[PDB]
Amino acid sequence: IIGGEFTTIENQPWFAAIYRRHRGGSVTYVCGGSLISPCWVISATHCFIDYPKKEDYIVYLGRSRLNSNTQGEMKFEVENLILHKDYSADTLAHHNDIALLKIRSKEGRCAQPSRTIQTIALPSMYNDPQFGTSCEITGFGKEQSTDYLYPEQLKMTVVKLISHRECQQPHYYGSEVTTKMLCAADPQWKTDSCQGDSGGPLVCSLQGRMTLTGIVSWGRGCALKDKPGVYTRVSHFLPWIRSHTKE
Amino acid sequence: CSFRGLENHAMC
Repeated sequence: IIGGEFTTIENQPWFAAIYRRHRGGSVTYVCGGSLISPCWVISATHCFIDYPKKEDYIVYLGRSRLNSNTQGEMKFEVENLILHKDYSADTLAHHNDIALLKIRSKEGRCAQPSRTIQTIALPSMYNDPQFGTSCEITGFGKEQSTDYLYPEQLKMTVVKLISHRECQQPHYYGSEVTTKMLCAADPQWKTDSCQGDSGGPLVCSLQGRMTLTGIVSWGRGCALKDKPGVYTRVSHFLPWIRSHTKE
Repeated sequence: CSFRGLENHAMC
């Protein structure tokens, strides 16, 4: 997250922190995700497409810090790693960038809701907030495009939804953006998601309910003029989520 | 490789 503010998991208790174990034993951060039911975390296919083996991954819930334990956190193996069969990558602009992780502890359990672990509601089909709506994004991604390190403490910020009409302009992203994607940015371009925020939640208040409107997917750079963040439009994938969460 | 979209990619 470029700009915005530090936070803790109590302010985003569906946030899932996803790591990969290497040959070696060394564990590195991959991407964010969102708990949508006790046994299911939703994230982005691009986070996993090059290493699709479920055994490589560790998921934490209730975690506020990147490389230190948070009191009350839960650790999970990935029982199933489900990528979208129609995933496609340009040089930028991923299509169908959505993935499901079925989570299971060493003791064979799913998430147990607590003060630090809660699910996020899915939107109604084709039901998104109007352009200009303020939404929040959360993650452990870079604080500056030029940084080498990820922040140790979770961050969040606020970005405004951009219409497909505005985002499809040549001087924005042209044909790279589809109606299955949502653009969001700061009016001064001063705050944004960035590398390592992928897979995490774009949350909007819709009819008074906190709703997973988007999943961090792609963008050109971070906090750049006329280059919004691009998010998987969750409200266009409800049948895919409905079917694959029965696996 | 410094952008959102290319996390955990072999070529990076």
